[PDB]
Amino acid sequence: MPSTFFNLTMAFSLSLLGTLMFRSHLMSTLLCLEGMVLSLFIMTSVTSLNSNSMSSMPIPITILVFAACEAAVGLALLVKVSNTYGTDYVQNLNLLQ
Amino acid sequence: MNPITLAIIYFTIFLGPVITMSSTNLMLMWVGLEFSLLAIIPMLINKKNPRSTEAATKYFVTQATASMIILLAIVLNYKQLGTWMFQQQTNGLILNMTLMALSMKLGLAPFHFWLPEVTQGIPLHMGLILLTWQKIAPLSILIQIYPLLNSTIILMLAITSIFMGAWGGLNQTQMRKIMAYSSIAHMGWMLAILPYNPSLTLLNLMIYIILTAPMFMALMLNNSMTINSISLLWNKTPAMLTMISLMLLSLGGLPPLTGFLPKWIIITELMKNNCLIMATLMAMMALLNLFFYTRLIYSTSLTMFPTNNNSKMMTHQTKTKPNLMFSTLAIMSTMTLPLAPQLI
Amino acid sequence: RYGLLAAILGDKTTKKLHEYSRVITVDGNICSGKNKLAKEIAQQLGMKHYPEAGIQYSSTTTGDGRPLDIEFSGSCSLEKFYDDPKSNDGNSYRLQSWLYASRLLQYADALEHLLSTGQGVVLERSIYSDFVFLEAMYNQGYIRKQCVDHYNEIKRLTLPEYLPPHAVIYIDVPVPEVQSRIQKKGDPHEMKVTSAYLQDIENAYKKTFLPKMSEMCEVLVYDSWEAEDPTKVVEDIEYLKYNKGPWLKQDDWTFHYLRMLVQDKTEVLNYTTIPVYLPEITIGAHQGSRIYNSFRELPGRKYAPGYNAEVGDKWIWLK
Amino acid sequence: DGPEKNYEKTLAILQIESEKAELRLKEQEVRRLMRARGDGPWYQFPTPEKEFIDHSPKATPDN
Amino acid sequence: QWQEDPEPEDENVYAKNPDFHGYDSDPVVDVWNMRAVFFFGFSIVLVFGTTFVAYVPDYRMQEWARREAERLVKYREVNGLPIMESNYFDPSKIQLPED
Amino acid sequence: LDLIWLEKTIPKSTSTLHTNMTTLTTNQKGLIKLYFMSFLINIILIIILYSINL
Amino acid sequence: MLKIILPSLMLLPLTWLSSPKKTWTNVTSYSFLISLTSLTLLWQTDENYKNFSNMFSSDPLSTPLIILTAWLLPLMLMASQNHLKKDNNVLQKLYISMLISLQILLIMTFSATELIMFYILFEATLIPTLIIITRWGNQTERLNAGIYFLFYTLIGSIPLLIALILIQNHVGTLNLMILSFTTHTLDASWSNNLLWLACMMAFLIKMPLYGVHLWLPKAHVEAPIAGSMILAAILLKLGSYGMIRISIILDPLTKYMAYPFILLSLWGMIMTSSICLRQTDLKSLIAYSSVSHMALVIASIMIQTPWSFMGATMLMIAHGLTSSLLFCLANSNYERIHSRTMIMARGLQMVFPLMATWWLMASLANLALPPSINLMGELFITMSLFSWSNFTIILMGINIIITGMYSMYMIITTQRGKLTNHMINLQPSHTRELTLMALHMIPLILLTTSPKLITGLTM
Amino acid sequence: FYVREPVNAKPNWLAVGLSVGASVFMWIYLIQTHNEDVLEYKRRNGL
Amino acid sequence: MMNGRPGHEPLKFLPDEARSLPPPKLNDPRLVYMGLLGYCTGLMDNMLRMRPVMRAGLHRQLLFVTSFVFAGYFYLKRQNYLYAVKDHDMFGYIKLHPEDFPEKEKKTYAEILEPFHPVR
Amino acid sequence: ARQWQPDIEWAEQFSGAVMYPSKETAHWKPPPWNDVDIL
Amino acid sequence: PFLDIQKKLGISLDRHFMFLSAEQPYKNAARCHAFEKEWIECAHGIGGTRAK
Ligand SMILES: CCCCCCCCCCCCCCCCCC(=O)OC[C@H](COP(=O)(O)OCCN)OC(=O)CCCCCCCCCCCCCCCCC
Ligand SMILES: Nc1ncnc2c1ncn2[C@@H]1O[C@H](COP(=O)(O)OP(=O)(O)O)[C@@H](O)[C@H]1O
Repeated sequence: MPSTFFNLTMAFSLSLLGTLMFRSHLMSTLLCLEGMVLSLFIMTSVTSLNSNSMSSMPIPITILVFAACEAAVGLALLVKVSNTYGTDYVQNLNLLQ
Repeated sequence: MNPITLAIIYFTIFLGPVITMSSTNLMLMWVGLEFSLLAIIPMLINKKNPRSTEAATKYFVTQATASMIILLAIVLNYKQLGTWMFQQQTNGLILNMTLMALSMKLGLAPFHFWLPEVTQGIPLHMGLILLTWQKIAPLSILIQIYPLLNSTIILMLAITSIFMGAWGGLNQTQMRKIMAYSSIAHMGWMLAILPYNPSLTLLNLMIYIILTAPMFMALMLNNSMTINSISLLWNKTPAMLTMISLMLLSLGGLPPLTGFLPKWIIITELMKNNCLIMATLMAMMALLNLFFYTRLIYSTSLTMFPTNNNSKMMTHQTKTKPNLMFSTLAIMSTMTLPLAPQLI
Repeated sequence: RYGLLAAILGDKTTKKLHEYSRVITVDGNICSGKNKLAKEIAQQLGMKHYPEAGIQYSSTTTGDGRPLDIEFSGSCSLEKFYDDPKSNDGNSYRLQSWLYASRLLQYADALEHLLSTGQGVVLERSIYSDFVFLEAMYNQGYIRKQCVDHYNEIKRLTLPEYLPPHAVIYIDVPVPEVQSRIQKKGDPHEMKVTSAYLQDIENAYKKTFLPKMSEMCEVLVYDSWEAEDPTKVVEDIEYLKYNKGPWLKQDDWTFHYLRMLVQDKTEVLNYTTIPVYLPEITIGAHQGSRIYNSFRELPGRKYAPGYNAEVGDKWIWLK
Repeated sequence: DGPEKNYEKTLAILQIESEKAELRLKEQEVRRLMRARGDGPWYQFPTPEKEFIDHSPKATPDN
Repeated sequence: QWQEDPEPEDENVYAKNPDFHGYDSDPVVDVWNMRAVFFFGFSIVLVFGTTFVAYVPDYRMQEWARREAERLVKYREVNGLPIMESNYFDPSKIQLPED
Repeated sequence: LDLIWLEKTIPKSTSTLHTNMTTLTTNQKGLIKLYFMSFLINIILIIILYSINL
Repeated sequence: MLKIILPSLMLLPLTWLSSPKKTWTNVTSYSFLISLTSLTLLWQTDENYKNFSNMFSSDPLSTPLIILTAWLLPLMLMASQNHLKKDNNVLQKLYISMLISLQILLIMTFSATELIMFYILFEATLIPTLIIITRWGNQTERLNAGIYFLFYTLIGSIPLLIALILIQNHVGTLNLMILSFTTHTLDASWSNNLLWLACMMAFLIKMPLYGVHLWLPKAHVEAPIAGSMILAAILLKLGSYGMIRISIILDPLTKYMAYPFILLSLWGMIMTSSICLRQTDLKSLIAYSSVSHMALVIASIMIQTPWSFMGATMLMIAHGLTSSLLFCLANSNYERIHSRTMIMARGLQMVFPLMATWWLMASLANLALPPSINLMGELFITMSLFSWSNFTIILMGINIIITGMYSMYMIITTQRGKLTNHMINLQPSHTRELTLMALHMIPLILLTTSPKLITGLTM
Repeated sequence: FYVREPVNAKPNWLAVGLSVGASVFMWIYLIQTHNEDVLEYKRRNGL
Repeated sequence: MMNGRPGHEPLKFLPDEARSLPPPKLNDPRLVYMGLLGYCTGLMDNMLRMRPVMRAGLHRQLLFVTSFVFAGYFYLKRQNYLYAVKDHDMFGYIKLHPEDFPEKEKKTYAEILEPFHPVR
Repeated sequence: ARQWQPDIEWAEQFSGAVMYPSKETAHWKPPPWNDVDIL
Repeated sequence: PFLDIQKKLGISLDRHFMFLSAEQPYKNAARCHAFEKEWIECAHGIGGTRAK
């Protein structure tokens, strides 16, 4: 974990760099967004497991349950967008200028 | 909306901030933030106009990544202290993350780009909720953790917001976006005093809520998203011209009205704490905010813009009244100043 | 009041609908004998008949109902429309814009009666059949191109929200014929109507109005002889299937919101007052302020309905 | 009523204002001290509650 | 061009109401808006006010000081004391810095 | 000195300084990628602000 | 001092509740009496200041003004009964109330013990004034003028807000009484050299200094007559009253931190006086006359010698009354002429015999004719300025020669020469116009009989 | 009068009685609270 | 700030300790202000809804003037307590930590020599 | 002579999606009043 | 926290499990339970500024 918690953390930052620099398809962000939730879920589960802190295992899952719906909302917005613009491409999302 | 759905959503949009405030286990504070994100998105696309889908998809991505960053801070803390909550010992970077993240959900400073755009594509009503019952949640999390956050960053985000809000507002002519910009600014003052006297943040918020809620129900009484639209207020409903005038000058800091107190006591508290550098620059550009407020004053009240013949038709018909809240929140806001000592 | 509360507890439009809860708008030329037909159609099927919406369809609907002074009603003359076409002041466009606002009020009042009572409504000409006058006016020197754009913008902003006419009974007495009818009638001005105007109006009905509403709503065109016999047409209206038409998706929880709109006249025409400053439409601050101080000072108007004592309202001190 | 009333009234106004002034300054010094000292009722930031520490006999023997 | 009124003319209020006093168009309001303005304006402010202001007694003590001087100058001269000694706060009271 | 020099210097200049500053800060594409990247820059600078003042 | 104030507040209920036809007389008649109650404050039988209560006080410097502030509300409401008599009966009752609030606020500001009470009330007076100027302003440019009047005062105001909160922390109370009897001696640092500028600058702005006075010419030009009277008579003097009470602290720095302003004002006095010499708009010329005669005041509230101060107090009250008189008669010409141009309307004495006598006396008050408080004032500021440096007489000597020239030019090209051939025939003078004037000058004659009352705190 | 009979033609008599009656309950509780309060204050402290 | 104080009532409005403080006089200028603040709210409402301004809703006018005032007594009652706690807290500390707040001594103006800057 | 109330032209400036129009910003056009677009 | 509706209502839905020394299921003591106790019974009554 000393260096196994640095890989996961950098994974979250590499996923951070991803969600923040868009490119074309919006799905790739959402998908990326999810890459973080996995990294957070893995790190939370890892430390809870090596702290033998069983009282906290509820959290690793609450994180996933909330993250799943969060993503559900995200995809419905995505479907709504390629119903209004025929694509998920972000450039289209420039009307509010 | 099937009234049942309306209830579930509205309950969530309301259980969302309330769980955040009540809980101490940060995790439970995070899901309170998460529920607010999920509940607001359905209402945002109610018209389902092409502009709306854009609004929600931006609001959601901005909100979601910030939510993930807030969770990372809680996850990191869990390994630097077994506790699920920030403590004196917390690594400084851990707290700064929470500031940036929470300053994105609240939309302060260099993350102020999403708010003006989502405020532009959502209805006036959902505009209010997106501006004022969604700021309570994140601010609660910050106010709780104030003893630990950095005085430097907050100040920079504070000053930046004040400037960005002011400068942005000067050019805007769409009302929804003028308000979005004002909110960025006021939000700035609020976060300036958080490290020093959180109790004043809660005043600079309430007053902002007691000022903005009447102002928006005014914009929608005639549902005018344009200044030109609010300028013909004199024909559509003449009485609100008087209070719209005072509330907007109250939103800016002019001295007789209630709006001065938040700026005055924040400046008094910052000078008490010696930031006479920071406080001075903030107050000065705060004066820029009044310029765009008064430019609107000019169009809506002090000068009468030309109207359309078809307006005579709308006069004939009885005007659906403004709720009582307008009055009670217009007066308590435009003139409570004589009662400042007890407010603070 | 009507609101979610009422809707939540019953007060559902769907429960109040029936074979004859429909909207039938009969449209024709300058004189198609359409009033007569509309009246009868409405009676035969037991539906409310809404008179054509004139420059004053709003004062009658609001307050005393007594004809307002011309300047209070937007200073529009159909009379001056005819005697002075392409007028410097543009009374013709102001007449058309007020007419669109009047039918917007009439259509909305009609929808409110339909969803509340459940009774159907015959509205003669409608917002849907107003464009033919403007198309003919632009085809003529009556209105300039931008004037057209301003009407189209108001139409695009307000008309889509309201549900379409269920069916659109139509009469088609030709322009030569109508010109004859008008001349036989005594109206000194109506008779100065350019034949071309009549034709252009007719065309915009056939080239645009009937095909365009035909796919979204049932269309029943009848010639002069057919209309004289409403019964004939009533039959057709009854055999109508109202199969197509956006009306099919109007669930109760959807009607509620539409009702709450028509229930609010101030919104129905909210976009009718959009701040687009074309010169004819502008009242002007000094003239507009005076007309307002004067319209607002009329008895029973200086205060909301129920609160002005002049007309005999009482209990104001407890209302 | 006289010169006596204003002279005595002005001295009373000065005593209230002098006493208010001394207290306002002492507040600022007390508030500087308790923030850094943390030895006074104000600025007593929270730490977990021992009311949840589980002092029960645990399974392992070193708890 | 847009719709608006033509500039209104300003009436010669002196054509009707040839006794116009400048306050209001209808004559009785005018008369009663000068009969009360000359009165409350001149008759009981410039007159009663100046009367009261004139009778304020010994304003800022300058009527008292021309006597107190006279008895001090009476007392100082007869007893041989300097009329205006050159230090006011006595030197004895003043503990000067000893450096 | 009245009119132009004392109106171009104090009253008008301050008018222009701002006007120009709003023009640059408010001329935004409206595209999300651009905006977001700016969030990236911010995270970077704040990361540093903490780092260097460790 | 709640009779000069509470009865004032009650005026507002009277302007609203009263009949549309009788609204004007109830308000004007009652505030004339409100002025009579104000005269009671003048009864000072000993040198000690009358501290009415904790928040409200009146000392020699404020008392001469509170009475003027109460006095002009009657007059303001009498000068605006003509224009504003074409309104809808609810625009009037707003204008009357706006005028009423100005003196309620101004009476309190001049009668305030706590310096920040001054600030809150000080900067509030802008709200009523901006409405009077922008809402009823005749010209297309009042939106602009309003902006200039709000920003110049506001940008100056926030520095004072920071400074006064700053001294409260440094000393511990902003109570003018204590601050005076307590040791607040600045230490000539670079920072203090800024504090001093922070406190004085907001006051120096509304007291037009040569550098920042462009707001006043623009504001009075399009402002309605009542707003122009208020700005010249009471509003500008708010800046002077502030400089007198604020320099009790910041005692050491002004000895050397004043040179910049003093020179700005005395050279400013000459140039502002001179441009009056060729300005076509009469209201424009009176406004620059106001800048120059107020530039003398900032040069006496900075030299800080006993005589300066009461020279200042004499001139401020006197010039206040004179300026209004000039702005009031300018309006009477403007309403009949319908143009502000000085060149038109030549020869009026031929057609308006008396208004011309009022014009002549107003001009003689404008220039320093000797049996007038106006001259006593300048004679005193002149003396001290000479004491500061004998050379000052040269600059305060070019101003006197120029002041004589523009004051008489206003009389020579407006009230003499051949009559204008046929402008819209000029209807005779109303009795209101003439009284509004008489009400300005009869007090100027009475005050000149006993100058002691308006001599200031120093003497 | 009005073509569309004003909805406010005759007072909502419930809205009077809960508006009037509510306010009179407020006072009787408020004035009660004060005198009751004064007492406790007086006795809580010596007097 | 004042939160975290010993004995803090976690969600209470005004702890009974506030019973010791004097009750706000019903005519306290502030409560009277709240009253006027209220009447105005009422009048304003009538205006925005286009009703005779003063002669209408005479029942509402009462609800307003009587709601605001009711609120006041019970709010001021608290804010008064909060301020009173502040002294209890402040004064106490000055003593418990006496050395930090010593009573310095002030010399008579005779001893003190303040530099005299001539005005000339 | 009556106070100058704003004419149409004074009103015009306040239209447009940005008050102080930039070089490229001016190219933009005001948002649709209905909040719904034609694309 | 910001609004303590939990202490007031007496409920403890969010406090029972905030630290490693809280009740672990089946009383399986966590790791570092020997210390967190010692570090929170110490900082109890002493505010943070002096728990640091
Ligand atoms: C108060 C603060 C400022 C307020 C300004 C606005 C106030 C308006 C409302 C109140 C107006 C009246 C009250 C204020 C002025 C009071 C003046 C006054 O009381 O005069 C006193 C005078 C008696 O003189 P006395 O006071 O005894 O002088 C002291 C001698 N040791 O009593 C009299 O004898 C009156 C005599 C009247 C006739 C005088 C005739 C001589 C006039 C000489 C004019 C010389 C040329 C003037 C030139 C002016 C410019 C052209
Ligand atoms: N939008 C419009 N523009 C111009 N004229 C109109 C418009 N709408 C209706 N009219 C006029 O109203 C008159 C009455 O309409 P209609 O009912 O067809 O005649 P009648 O009542 O004689 O049957 C017609 O002569 C027609 O020209």
